[PDB]
Amino acid sequence: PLESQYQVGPLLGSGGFGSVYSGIRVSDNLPVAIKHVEKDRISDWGELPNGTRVPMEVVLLKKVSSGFSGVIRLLDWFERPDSFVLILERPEPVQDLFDFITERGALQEELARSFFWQVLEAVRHCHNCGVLHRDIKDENILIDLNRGELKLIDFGSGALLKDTVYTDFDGTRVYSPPEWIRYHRYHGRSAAVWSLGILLYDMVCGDIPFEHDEEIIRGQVFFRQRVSSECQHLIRWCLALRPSDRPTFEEIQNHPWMQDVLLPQETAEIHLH
Ligand SMILES: c1ccc(Nc2c[nH]c3ncccc23)cc1
Repeated sequence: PLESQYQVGPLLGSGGFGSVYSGIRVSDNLPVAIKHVEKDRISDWGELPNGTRVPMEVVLLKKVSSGFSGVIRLLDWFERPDSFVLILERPEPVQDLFDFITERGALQEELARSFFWQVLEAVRHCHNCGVLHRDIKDENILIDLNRGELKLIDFGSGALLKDTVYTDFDGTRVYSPPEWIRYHRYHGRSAAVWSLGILLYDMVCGDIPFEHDEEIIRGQVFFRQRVSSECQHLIRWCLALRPSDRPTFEEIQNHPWMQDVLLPQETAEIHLH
């Protein structure tokens, strides 16, 4: 019965993603996020199997919701005359990885390893579901502070996964691969692995490695913090200039630096509590 299934709390944030509100599902008191996007402001449109015109974001979110919990799940959506309203899961207490790094600086490698591992599992889930995120960065990762579990958010720059070339990109430039910069061409998986190398450097160094196009294209990685040789190796592998020189997800997860990861709860007990 209408939107009246939800009680609206404080605004959490607004930007290119729309305006996102804290809220509660009235029926079972479940914490939710309520995201409003103006129709006039949506660029990418898709279609539901049912045969309904929706934002591509809804299509992607629908394809990745299910048992696995590495992605923030879409629970419901509504169409208003001038906007779409999306009902998403809300961990509590929560902090996004960007704010976590801002507050705590470079992460100890054991913590970075646990977080990176969970991000890998989430991205693998997306790809298994036929979805490319295209905007993997610390701002799009939430930490369930109590369970030590990470969750991917914001599929508004996403696309269906395909094996052919992409020639369009609307994600974050400083996380985008040299092939995008030089040629306006990339393939989904190798571009994702590039963004994961930027994210891993970000975790262990406290900031992203590249600010300018020239630095991305040069691809030379300098460490500003003490970082193990194994971790540096993995980062530099993910950041190979030639897309085909980058590791697959299997290769990343089998890397020496990724061995003996902590469980989420263990991570929380050691690093978050
Ligand atoms: C696009 C889609 C969703 C979000 N935020 C959130 C979903 N769930 C949340 N829970 C806490 C804080 C923020 C969010 C941001 C951009």
